[PDB]
Amino acid sequence: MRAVNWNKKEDDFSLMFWKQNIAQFWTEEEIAVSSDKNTWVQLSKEEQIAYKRVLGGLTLLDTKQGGEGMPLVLVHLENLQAKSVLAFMGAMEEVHAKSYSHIFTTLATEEEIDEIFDWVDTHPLLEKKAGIITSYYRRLLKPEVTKKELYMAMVASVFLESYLFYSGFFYPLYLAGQGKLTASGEIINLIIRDESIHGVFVGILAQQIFAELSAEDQQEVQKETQELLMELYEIEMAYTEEIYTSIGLVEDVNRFVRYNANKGLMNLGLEPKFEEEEINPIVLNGL
Amino acid sequence: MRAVNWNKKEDDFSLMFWKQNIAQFWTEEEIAVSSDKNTWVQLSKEEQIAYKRVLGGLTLLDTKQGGEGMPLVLVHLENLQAKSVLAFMGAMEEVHAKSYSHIFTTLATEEEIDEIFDWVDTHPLLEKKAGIITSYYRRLLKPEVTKKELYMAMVASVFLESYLFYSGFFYPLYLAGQGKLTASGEIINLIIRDESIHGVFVGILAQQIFAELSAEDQQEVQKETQELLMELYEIEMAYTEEIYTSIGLVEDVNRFVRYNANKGLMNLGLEPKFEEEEINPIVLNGLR
Ligand SMILES: [Fe+3]
Ligand SMILES: [Fe+3]
Ligand SMILES: [Fe+3]
Ligand SMILES: [Fe+3]
Repeated sequence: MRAVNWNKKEDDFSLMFWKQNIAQFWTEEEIAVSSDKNTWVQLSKEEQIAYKRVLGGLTLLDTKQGGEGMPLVLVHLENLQAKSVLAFMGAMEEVHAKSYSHIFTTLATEEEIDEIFDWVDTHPLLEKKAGIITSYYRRLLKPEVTKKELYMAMVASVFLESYLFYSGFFYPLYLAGQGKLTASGEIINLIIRDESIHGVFVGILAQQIFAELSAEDQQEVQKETQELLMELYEIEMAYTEEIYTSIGLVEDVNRFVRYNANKGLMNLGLEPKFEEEEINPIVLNGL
Repeated sequence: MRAVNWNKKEDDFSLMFWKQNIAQFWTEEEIAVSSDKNTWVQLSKEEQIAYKRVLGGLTLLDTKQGGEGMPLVLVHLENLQAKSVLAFMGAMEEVHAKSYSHIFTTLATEEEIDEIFDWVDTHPLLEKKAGIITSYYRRLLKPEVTKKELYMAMVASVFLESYLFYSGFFYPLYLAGQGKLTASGEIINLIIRDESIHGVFVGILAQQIFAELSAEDQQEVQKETQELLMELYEIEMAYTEEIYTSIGLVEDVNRFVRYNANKGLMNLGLEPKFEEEEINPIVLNGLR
């Protein structure tokens, strides 16, 4: 049985991603967010509700990525150096998830926080979208998986980390770009700096597996990938309407969702499927 | 579907373990090992071989703990705060495994290193030992597990974390306790500082599951636990004989194995099974 041997490379990229993930290590104690209360009170009830809801959704996605997506993909990888990188990424997803609780502690009472999480648990679109992604992960709960099964779990993972988080990240960035909740925005930027490299790395691994598939299996997962992209897109458009109609941002968020879907496709080595639009300039200022 | 909510505790210990694991964070670039060359060359050929073999075995165990043990135990936990801790622990196992490569780069040529890893891969006792532990983890590759299956995977994990590593950790500590390979010894001490808290934490989780089992299931896993302890003990005694006979340390290491088996049992809330024997005094100095 093999032990990981970093003195013989298993691929051309795991070491650089290992070093970059480590170099980016952080925890929430590093960013105090009490100073955000001054701008929090300037928001309306509807703005505060939208913010709390989106962060709740992000927390759910990170919970599933650290607790199901990274563990189950990594268990079935044969490359021990790449597996090492995924294990570190999974730990960072738990740091990300916990960092949302650090923000909530400053912005909400204990009762308001347990309302957020009750709303998350019972929410039908979050249940549907998380269920679609984790169905691919839960297919890996068996002793031997096919490469198609592993590939599709990697596709689901890239779509979560490069695409599905963005209908939520939009709002903290948009507010930070307007000088509101800027300490929380710094946390979100640290999360995004990690997520960006997560989706690239998993996308590299997915492209490697794809090239190992038979032609018949390639055709199958190519079609399933495009269907999944658009199945998730329909749900995201329903989610954005629900979260953002009250604050007049639906179409803006939808543009941002499309921009990030294209990035997720590119991370998989696939062509964009939505028209190229430039990033909202307020969001850009928040980045 | 539930998201982790750290503003409502799911238990009385996950937050403290989370904070401690994070406070202990380290990577292999923090400890330069070049200066160990001056004592490395003073070791005999037999001593150098034993060191390299033990570190190769340790690498294998961490490789399996980070890549199977932590992921498969955590995926089936219902407690999202405890799952978070296990995910961080699994990442640290990868740091541990990689740190052995950093030591090897100083102590061995490229060809000698690839020989270490070939000896690990084809080694029958390492294969048997790791296979026994990972069989409990691989049982969890299914959508629905029983609490007996999850409990026994946690037992296997504690036995890896608190017991099986010690036939290998003995020798780096023994040399460091004599002023030899002290930089590598510092790394091993950082690893042990993590491993100790890993085994304590998983042992707490195992005790919680155990209390939910029926009395019949409790007596079944108690029997499996005692048998597994001794199945691993027989293999460890063969392993210590193979590794340490050339350098006269077999009985010392066996005493250390028994001491750490007792620690593993106590991490699970169980009584010791080996007579109390104080730790080798030089090993204790390598831990100081
Ligand atoms: Fe994340
Ligand atoms: Fe991520
Ligand atoms: Fe370890
Ligand atoms: Fe450990």
